Amino acid sequence: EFTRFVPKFKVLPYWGNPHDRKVIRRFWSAPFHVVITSYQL
Amino acid sequence: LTEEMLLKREERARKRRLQAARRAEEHKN
Repeated sequence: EFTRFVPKFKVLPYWGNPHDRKVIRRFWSAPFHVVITSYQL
Repeated sequence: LTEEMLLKREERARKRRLQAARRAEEHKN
């Protein structure tokens, strides 16, 4: 829905494997307009 | 003498961001 309404914003997913979330975690080392997350993480 | 150290600096400076961004573009779909 971030893509459908106004796609301009820099959106980060944050789900799945430790390796995949680690790859994204290092991006926020601003161009991170939202991160999409869940409470267990 | 520093140029051989500088060419190593610029190629790794692009390779760093390149691989991370390439993985980002493969990931998000």
